[PDB]
Amino acid sequence: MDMKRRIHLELRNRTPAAVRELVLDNCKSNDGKIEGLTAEFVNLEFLSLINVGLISVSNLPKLPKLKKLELSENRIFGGLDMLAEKLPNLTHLNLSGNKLKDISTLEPLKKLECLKSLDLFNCEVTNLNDYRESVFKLLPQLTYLDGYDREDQEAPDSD
Amino acid sequence: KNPALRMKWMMAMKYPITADKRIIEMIPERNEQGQTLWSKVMVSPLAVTWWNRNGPTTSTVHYPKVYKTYFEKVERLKHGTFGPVHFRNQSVYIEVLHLTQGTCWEQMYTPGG
Amino acid sequence: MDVNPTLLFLKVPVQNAISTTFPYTGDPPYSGTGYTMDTVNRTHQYSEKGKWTKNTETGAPQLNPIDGPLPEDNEPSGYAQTDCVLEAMAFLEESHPGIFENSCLETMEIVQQTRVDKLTQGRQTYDWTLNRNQPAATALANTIEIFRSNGLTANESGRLIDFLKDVMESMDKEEMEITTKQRLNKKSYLIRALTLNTTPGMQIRGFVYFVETLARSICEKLEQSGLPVGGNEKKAKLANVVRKMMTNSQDTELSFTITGDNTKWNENQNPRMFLAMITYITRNQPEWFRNVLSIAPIMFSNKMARLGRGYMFESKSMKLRTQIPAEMLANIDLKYFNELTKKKIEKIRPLLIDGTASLSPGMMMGMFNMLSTVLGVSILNLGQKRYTKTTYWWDGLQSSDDFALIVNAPNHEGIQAGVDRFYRTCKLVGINMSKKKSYINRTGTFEFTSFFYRYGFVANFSMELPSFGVSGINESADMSIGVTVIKNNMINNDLGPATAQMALQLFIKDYRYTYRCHRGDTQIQTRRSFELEKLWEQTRSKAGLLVSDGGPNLYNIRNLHIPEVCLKWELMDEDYQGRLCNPLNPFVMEYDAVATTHS
Amino acid sequence: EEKFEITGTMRRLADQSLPPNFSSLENFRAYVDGFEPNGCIEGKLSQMSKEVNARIEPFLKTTPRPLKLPDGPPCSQRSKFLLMDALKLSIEDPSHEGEGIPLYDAIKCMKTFFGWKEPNIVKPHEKGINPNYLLTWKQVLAELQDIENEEKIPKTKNMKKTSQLRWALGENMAPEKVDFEDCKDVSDLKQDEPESRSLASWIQSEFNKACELTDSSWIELDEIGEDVAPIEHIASMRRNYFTAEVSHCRATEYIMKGVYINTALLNASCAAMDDFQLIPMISKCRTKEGRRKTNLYGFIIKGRSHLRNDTDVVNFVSMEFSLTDPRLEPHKWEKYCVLEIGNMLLRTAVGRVSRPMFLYVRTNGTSKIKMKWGMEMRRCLLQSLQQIESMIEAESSVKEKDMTKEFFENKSETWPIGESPKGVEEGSIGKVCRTLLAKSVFNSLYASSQLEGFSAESRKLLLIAQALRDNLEPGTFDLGGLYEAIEECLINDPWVLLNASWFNSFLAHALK
Repeated sequence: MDMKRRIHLELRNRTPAAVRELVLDNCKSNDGKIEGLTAEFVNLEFLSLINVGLISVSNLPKLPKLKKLELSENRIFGGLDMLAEKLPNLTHLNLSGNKLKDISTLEPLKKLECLKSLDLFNCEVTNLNDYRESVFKLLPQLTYLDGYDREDQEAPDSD
Repeated sequence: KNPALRMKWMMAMKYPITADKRIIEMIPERNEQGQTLWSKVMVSPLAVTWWNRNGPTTSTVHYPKVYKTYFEKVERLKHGTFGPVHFRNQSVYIEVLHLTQGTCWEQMYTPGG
Repeated sequence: MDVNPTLLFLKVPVQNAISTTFPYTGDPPYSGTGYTMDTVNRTHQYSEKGKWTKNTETGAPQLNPIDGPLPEDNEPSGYAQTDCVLEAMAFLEESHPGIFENSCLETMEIVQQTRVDKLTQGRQTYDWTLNRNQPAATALANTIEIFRSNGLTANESGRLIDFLKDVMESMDKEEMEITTKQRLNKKSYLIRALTLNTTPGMQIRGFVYFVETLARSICEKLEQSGLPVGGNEKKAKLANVVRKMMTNSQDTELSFTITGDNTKWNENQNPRMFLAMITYITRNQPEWFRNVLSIAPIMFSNKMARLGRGYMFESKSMKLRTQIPAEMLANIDLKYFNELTKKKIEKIRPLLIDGTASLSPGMMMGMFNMLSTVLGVSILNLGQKRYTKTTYWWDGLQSSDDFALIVNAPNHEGIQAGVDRFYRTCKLVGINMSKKKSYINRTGTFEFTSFFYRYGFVANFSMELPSFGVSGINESADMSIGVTVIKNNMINNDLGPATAQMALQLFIKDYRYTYRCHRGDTQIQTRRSFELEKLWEQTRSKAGLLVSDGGPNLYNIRNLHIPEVCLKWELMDEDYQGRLCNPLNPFVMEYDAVATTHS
Repeated sequence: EEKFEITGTMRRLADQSLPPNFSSLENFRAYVDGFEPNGCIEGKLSQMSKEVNARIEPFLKTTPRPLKLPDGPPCSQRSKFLLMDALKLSIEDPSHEGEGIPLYDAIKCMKTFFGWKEPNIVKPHEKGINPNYLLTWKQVLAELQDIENEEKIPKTKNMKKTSQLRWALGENMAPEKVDFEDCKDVSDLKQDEPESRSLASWIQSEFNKACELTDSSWIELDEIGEDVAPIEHIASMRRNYFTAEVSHCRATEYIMKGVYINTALLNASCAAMDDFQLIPMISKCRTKEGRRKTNLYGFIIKGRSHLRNDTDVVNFVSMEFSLTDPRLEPHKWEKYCVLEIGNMLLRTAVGRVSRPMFLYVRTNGTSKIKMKWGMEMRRCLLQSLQQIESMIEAESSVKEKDMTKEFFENKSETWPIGESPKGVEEGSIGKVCRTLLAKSVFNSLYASSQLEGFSAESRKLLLIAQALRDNLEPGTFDLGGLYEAIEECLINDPWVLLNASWFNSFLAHALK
């Protein structure tokens, strides 16, 4: 299901501002890039793109308040800095199953001051010694990496 | 053959220890919990603890004299005064060599007595 | 990060953290007839010049390299020169007056006082009766029994020399009878007595012991040799030699060092050459003493190699597997093998007779370790600036096939010339320096038999860690054997005290699990978990309790030599001391027998 | 005094050994008895060709080329059990320790996971019929249910010798031993160069996770008498620091898991020989708050095992739980067959996600030497300690003061262990203590003749580099031969190839 058609299908004719959560799991990305998602979704507080086949996030529009993002199971390899500027108020980001390979690719997220929970399961970056320590010391604002905190204590379920 | 593995396997089973026939009268067949201390003779190791726990006692001090050198070593170690270590560049002393001398350090030790 | 422990050397030198380059702590779990063929083929390839004979006894071709053509390239060569070997030994005696006379004097006192039982103090030895390897005691017993079956009984005198006389007589018998009833010809008995298996027979081992005893005295008298010594004492040699060379005042000479490995050391040492030096050492000596020693080289020069078991075949088409012995390899179609083994078979077929390859020219490993060290030390002696007649001179250490050389010359060209005159002299006596395992560096850093020397600090890593665990005798032995092994390696192998303490823990954690002596404080439940508990309750000085009875472990570095019982005596309960030993027990470097001495 | 005479059959032998110019032992003995040096060595040296020389090739920062690693398909896992992909079903319930029968602990562990789904094959073995790997897991589940149903735990289960378990256990018998005469005339009796394989990323990641701290205490070493000597105090300081920095390392988890598995295999094989016995894969660890625990990595089904000689091999089937999907690094899982066991809900950044739970099934073989070597893995802790102590003692001999405190009680010290895309990373003591332990444990697990032939030959190429870095003007008679000797060991071993790749990095950074 193409994004342009499926966004309309999910909307159920509801206006872009009237939707609080949009789920776009298991789609067919248009040339590996987002298409059909625009800034009209001002109130969108939950966006999901699981198993979308996305390879670039440089087409993402500007959304003011999107506390939850779900990009896991895509083919993103880099260019995360856009998330810092297009989503200044992003809090929970999931990036499991992507092709991130270097800690440097995670440097842009340092700009995001609202980030508190990051997950990188099945990412090759998690194969380095002191992976948790490196990620935390790179993003000091984080408190829940891969679902666990700095003291390896599972996060409460209220998040 | 691997004697260590054989000892493990043999201590796993019951009544591994061989014993004389005197044990018939010396050690009972059971204990408080009713565990076989021996069997017609083969002896379980649990009997060795019984003899040491509650068995024929004695008041002999002849061991300090049959083994004179070993108790002498114990006395010299117990009354020996140690000294500061010295890390440096590369008959009692023969035995305490494992203390006095090392690869790159010397332990100034006097056995006394 | 991507951890990379080899980068540790970027900060610490390589002689400080060299332990990281030794993989294993014990014998690894891995390891035929294909290797023996290659060994004999290489041995005969390194010496294929000038003479082939045919032994009149065994009818086996023999290759005599000694006094052969001089080498003209850098490949290994076994063409030792008899003149050069004798000259080197003569100079060795000249520089150490009375070295050979004294060694012979101290060996005639050991050939007349060596019980035949000394032949049982060894490892697996080939058995000439059963035609397969048996332990030393069993092989010696079988040989003595078969000798007694014939008219050979001098070994009953209880002297090894008399057993040697018996074997010499046995070599003459026209037919030798063995029952377990088959009788072997004269030739067959010689082939079975001059055979080395995959290890020499019981006949040879008698003389080789005497030859090694003579070589041991010479090695001990030689300062340069470092074979007989071991552990800390060897560490006093390396530095010592570096102290002889570097030390000087107002000196323009420069000194270089060579870490050395000898390539194909065993395959180029020739028993005919060892006879040439056992004949020089035993000069002006009683003719009976010279005869006993020469017999070992005489047999070794005519030795024969057994080609293990053989190759195993299998065919998937009809799914069948077979195993052809090595005896039939003489007459077997080459269609079944592959190209490489086919070439090996083609090259080895002429030599073999009776299913064994006649390996005359070379020497198998481990038989003349000490004597082979006298030759290398002789060559190292030839550099003294008195036998060199030139500005350069050298000195060093050697043990079997590993040597360390130091050359002091005014110039770099002087060093390069000093190295050449040692390499060539080594080539003259059949010693071949390995050019693919040696390197040169200024004095102050080198290696010798895994002892690494760096600016006066010698790290000893020749010997692996032992097995710290229950020996398996009984309760009062294991606790006196493991904590004795720890101490012994602390004094001998120089293992640091931190490892000794953690070795004493990985052992007591094994002595406490096999014997179920889990202590009274812990809640470990087992068959023996009941009695121990109450033995804990009715005692005041709980330190007195032996570890065998669930007591505390009181051993540390300081008291690893004291036996457990004598250690804990002063704090044992008299009510417990009495029960502990009580000579009328139903049960009874370990000693101090107590109730915990079962069988 | 005595009369030891050489007579016929020994005089005749003695007359054929001596050099090729004499015809009797007496003649040669007389010749040697009348020998005086006459400058023979000098004449022979003058006659010898000048091509026989040892030319010292200078060793400079430019000479050392990087080692040439092999080429071919990427290597694959060789360990008996999963190292970093292992998944643990834990109990966190003691039974006074030790006494607990392993199978009851396995039952309790399996009871703590709800989510089992019908097993499905994800990664076929590609060299054995993939069915009869699924059926083995189905059968093990069936017998686990049977044990649970019965009131009394048998305390030692014995799998039914069904068809699938027979094929999996390697009961596809090898050709029967026959007589060579019987098969004299047949198609062929060929008695095999090992395949060459290149590096893969996984072996470098597996060593990264073997250097990391866990949250459980895996090694509980016993007591030592009180310390009264200053040397005893220093030794206790070193040992306690190392143990504290190492007890939680994952290398210690590998040590304990291997020890337990090998002990169980050896006991079962020596006890129940005729039938197939189900041996749980269990390891006991104490958590961060002192509470015991019992972890079940998987199951081992032992095969028929009559072992007289050490080298006699027992074939078993190992089935380990895991969460690592096989489709990420398929070339690593070339010997395993992968089943999809269940679905486990784990905490993500956004809510909780259901992730598949896999089982890796492999038909492996092990002899008694590979069991005794494997029950001694606990001696890897006794080797890393000596490595650390040797470094401390060397750097303390360079000085004349105990450097134990300057090593451990100093937050400023940092050794170059690692390499990121920024420069050689440096970690404090404690990542060196756990890094040498990981190296020792991986040497034990991946022991091979290639490793033993690479460590010895690559140590010479290391001391030459050290001599160059100490300005001692190293020189090598034949450096091309040494490189060849090193490279003949790099064939297919995943561990040895990594150690070679580490060597290349050290040479580049050390000499530059």
